[PDB]
Amino acid sequence: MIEPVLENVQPNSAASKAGLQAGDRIVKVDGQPLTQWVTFVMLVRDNPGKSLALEIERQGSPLSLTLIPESKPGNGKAIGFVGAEPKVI
Amino acid sequence: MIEPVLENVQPNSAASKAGLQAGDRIVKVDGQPLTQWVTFVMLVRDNPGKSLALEIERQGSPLSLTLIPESKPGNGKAIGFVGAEPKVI
Repeated sequence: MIEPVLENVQPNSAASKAGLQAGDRIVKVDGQPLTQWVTFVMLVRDNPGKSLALEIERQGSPLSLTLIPESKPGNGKAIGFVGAEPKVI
Repeated sequence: MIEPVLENVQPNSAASKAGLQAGDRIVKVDGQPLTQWVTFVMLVRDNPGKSLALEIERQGSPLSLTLIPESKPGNGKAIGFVGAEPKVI
Protein backbone atom coordinates (compact mmCIF):
# COMPACT_ATOMS: atom_id res chain seq x y z
CA MET A 1 0.00 0.00 0.00
CA ILE A 2 2.91 2.38 0.71
CA GLU A 3 3.85 3.99 -2.59
CA PRO A 4 7.45 3.88 -3.87
CA VAL A 5 7.51 7.69 -3.83
CA LEU A 6 9.94 9.61 -1.63
CA GLU A 7 8.54 11.99 0.97
CA ASN A 8 11.96 12.92 2.35
CA VAL A 9 15.66 12.43 1.60
CA GLN A 10 18.19 12.36 4.47
CA PRO A 11 21.58 14.17 4.17
CA ASN A 12 24.72 12.08 3.55
CA SER A 13 22.71 8.99 2.73
CA ALA A 14 22.66 6.57 -0.17
CA ALA A 15 19.60 8.42 -1.46
CA SER A 16 21.10 11.93 -1.33
CA LYS A 17 24.37 10.68 -2.91
CA ALA A 18 22.38 8.98 -5.65
CA GLY A 19 20.69 12.33 -6.32
CA LEU A 20 17.23 11.25 -5.24
CA GLN A 21 14.71 13.92 -4.25
CA ALA A 22 11.34 14.15 -2.52
CA GLY A 23 8.64 13.41 -5.09
CA ASP A 24 10.78 10.96 -7.02
CA ARG A 25 9.13 7.64 -7.82
CA ILE A 26 11.16 4.43 -7.93
CA VAL A 27 10.12 2.59 -11.11
CA LYS A 28 12.76 -0.08 -11.77
CA VAL A 29 15.72 -1.55 -9.94
CA ASP A 30 18.28 -3.38 -12.09
CA GLY A 31 15.71 -3.52 -14.90
CA GLN A 32 13.04 -5.03 -12.66
CA PRO A 33 9.75 -3.11 -12.27
CA LEU A 34 8.37 -2.42 -8.82
CA THR A 35 5.19 -0.81 -7.46
CA GLN A 36 5.60 -1.16 -3.69
CA TRP A 37 7.99 0.47 -1.22
CA VAL A 38 8.58 -2.89 0.49
CA THR A 39 10.00 -4.38 -2.73
CA PHE A 40 12.46 -1.49 -2.98
CA VAL A 41 13.34 -1.66 0.72
CA MET A 42 13.94 -5.44 0.55
CA LEU A 43 16.39 -4.90 -2.32
CA VAL A 44 18.17 -2.12 -0.40
CA ARG A 45 18.40 -4.25 2.76
CA ASP A 46 19.80 -7.19 0.79
CA ASN A 47 22.39 -5.12 -1.09
CA PRO A 48 24.71 -3.11 1.21
CA GLY A 49 27.61 -1.69 -0.85
CA LYS A 50 26.24 -3.04 -4.15
CA SER A 51 25.34 -0.63 -6.98
CA LEU A 52 21.65 -0.75 -7.72
CA ALA A 53 20.74 0.71 -11.13
CA LEU A 54 17.61 2.84 -10.58
CA GLU A 55 15.09 4.06 -13.08
CA ILE A 56 13.04 6.76 -11.43
CA GLU A 57 10.29 9.11 -12.52
CA ARG A 58 10.40 12.78 -11.64
CA GLN A 59 7.65 15.09 -12.92
CA GLY A 60 6.55 12.27 -15.21
CA SER A 61 9.96 11.89 -16.87
CA PRO A 62 12.46 9.03 -16.49
CA LEU A 63 15.91 9.40 -14.94
CA SER A 64 18.66 6.79 -14.60
CA LEU A 65 20.47 6.95 -11.25
CA THR A 66 22.83 4.73 -9.28
CA LEU A 67 22.13 3.92 -5.63
CA ILE A 68 24.57 2.16 -3.30
CA PRO A 69 22.86 1.12 -0.02
CA GLU A 70 24.89 1.94 3.10
CA SER A 71 24.93 1.15 6.80
CA LYS A 72 23.64 3.59 9.42
CA PRO A 73 25.71 5.00 12.32
CA GLY A 74 25.06 2.89 15.43
CA ASN A 75 23.50 0.01 13.52
CA GLY A 76 25.70 -3.08 13.21
CA LYS A 77 23.33 -5.22 11.20
CA ALA A 78 24.55 -6.64 7.89
CA ILE A 79 21.99 -4.69 5.86
CA GLY A 80 21.61 -1.64 3.66
CA PHE A 81 19.45 1.45 4.21
CA VAL A 82 17.88 3.90 1.70
CA GLY A 83 18.34 7.24 3.47
CA ALA A 84 14.76 8.29 2.70
CA GLU A 85 11.13 8.10 3.91
CA PRO A 86 8.18 7.15 1.67
CA LYS A 87 4.94 9.00 1.00
CA VAL A 88 1.82 7.41 2.48
CA ILE A 89 -1.77 7.73 1.19
CA MET B 1 3.39 -6.62 4.67
CA ILE B 2 6.01 -4.41 6.35
CA GLU B 3 5.95 -5.25 10.04
CA PRO B 4 5.56 -2.48 12.66
CA VAL B 5 8.97 -3.46 14.10
CA LEU B 6 11.85 -1.03 14.16
CA GLU B 7 15.07 -1.92 12.36
CA ASN B 8 16.77 1.37 13.18
CA VAL B 9 16.28 4.50 15.29
CA GLN B 10 17.72 7.85 14.12
CA PRO B 11 19.42 10.25 16.61
CA ASN B 12 17.52 13.37 17.72
CA SER B 13 14.27 12.11 16.28
CA ALA B 14 10.80 11.64 17.67
CA ALA B 15 11.60 7.95 18.02
CA SER B 16 14.87 8.37 19.94
CA LYS B 17 13.28 11.01 22.23
CA ALA B 18 10.35 8.67 22.84
CA GLY B 19 12.88 6.04 23.94
CA LEU B 20 12.16 3.66 21.06
CA GLN B 21 14.80 1.08 20.13
CA ALA B 22 15.52 -1.33 17.26
CA GLY B 23 13.50 -4.49 17.79
CA ASP B 24 10.60 -2.67 19.44
CA ARG B 25 7.20 -3.52 18.04
CA ILE B 26 4.42 -0.92 17.85
CA VAL B 27 1.28 -2.53 19.22
CA LYS B 28 -1.21 0.28 19.94
CA VAL B 29 -1.43 3.99 19.27
CA ASP B 30 -3.85 5.95 21.45
CA GLY B 31 -5.40 2.65 22.49
CA GLN B 32 -5.94 1.55 18.90
CA PRO B 33 -4.32 -1.74 17.80
CA LEU B 34 -2.23 -1.85 14.65
CA THR B 35 -0.41 -4.59 12.72
CA GLN B 36 1.08 -2.71 9.75
CA TRP B 37 3.85 -0.11 9.47
CA VAL B 38 1.68 1.95 7.09
CA THR B 39 -1.00 2.40 9.77
CA PHE B 40 1.64 3.71 12.18
CA VAL B 41 3.25 5.93 9.55
CA MET B 42 -0.14 7.42 8.53
CA LEU B 43 -0.80 8.36 12.17
CA VAL B 44 2.67 9.91 12.50
CA ARG B 45 2.26 11.88 9.27
CA ASP B 46 -1.15 13.16 10.36
CA ASN B 47 -0.01 14.20 13.83
CA PRO B 48 3.00 16.57 13.82
CA GLY B 49 3.50 18.01 17.33
CA LYS B 50 0.71 15.89 18.84
CA SER B 51 1.46 13.39 21.63
CA LEU B 52 0.77 9.86 20.48
CA ALA B 53 0.41 7.37 23.35
CA LEU B 54 2.32 4.23 22.31
CA GLU B 55 2.03 0.75 23.64
CA ILE B 56 5.03 -1.19 22.41
CA GLU B 57 6.41 -4.67 22.90
CA ARG B 58 10.07 -5.24 23.64
CA GLN B 59 11.33 -8.75 24.31
CA GLY B 60 7.71 -9.85 24.57
CA SER B 61 6.85 -7.35 27.31
CA PRO B 62 4.67 -4.22 27.06
CA LEU B 63 5.97 -0.69 27.55
CA SER B 64 4.05 2.60 27.52
CA LEU B 65 5.86 5.43 25.74
CA THR B 66 4.95 8.86 24.36
CA LEU B 67 5.86 9.84 20.80
CA ILE B 68 5.57 13.35 19.37
CA PRO B 69 6.05 13.31 15.55
CA GLU B 70 8.35 16.10 14.31
CA SER B 71 9.36 17.73 11.04
CA LYS B 72 12.64 16.93 9.27
CA PRO B 73 15.38 19.48 8.43
CA GLY B 74 14.90 20.64 4.84
CA ASN B 75 11.35 19.31 4.55
CA GLY B 76 8.63 21.98 4.62
CA LYS B 77 5.64 19.68 4.34
CA ALA B 78 2.96 19.90 7.02
CA ILE B 79 3.53 16.34 8.23
CA GLY B 80 5.21 14.35 10.99
CA PHE B 81 8.06 11.83 10.75
CA VAL B 82 8.93 8.83 12.96
CA GLY B 83 12.73 9.01 13.04
CA ALA B 84 13.07 5.26 12.39
CA GLU B 85 13.17 2.55 9.71
CA PRO B 86 11.10 -0.67 9.77
CA LYS B 87 12.20 -4.29 9.55
CA VAL B 88 11.24 -6.07 6.33
CA ILE B 89 10.66 -9.81 5.84
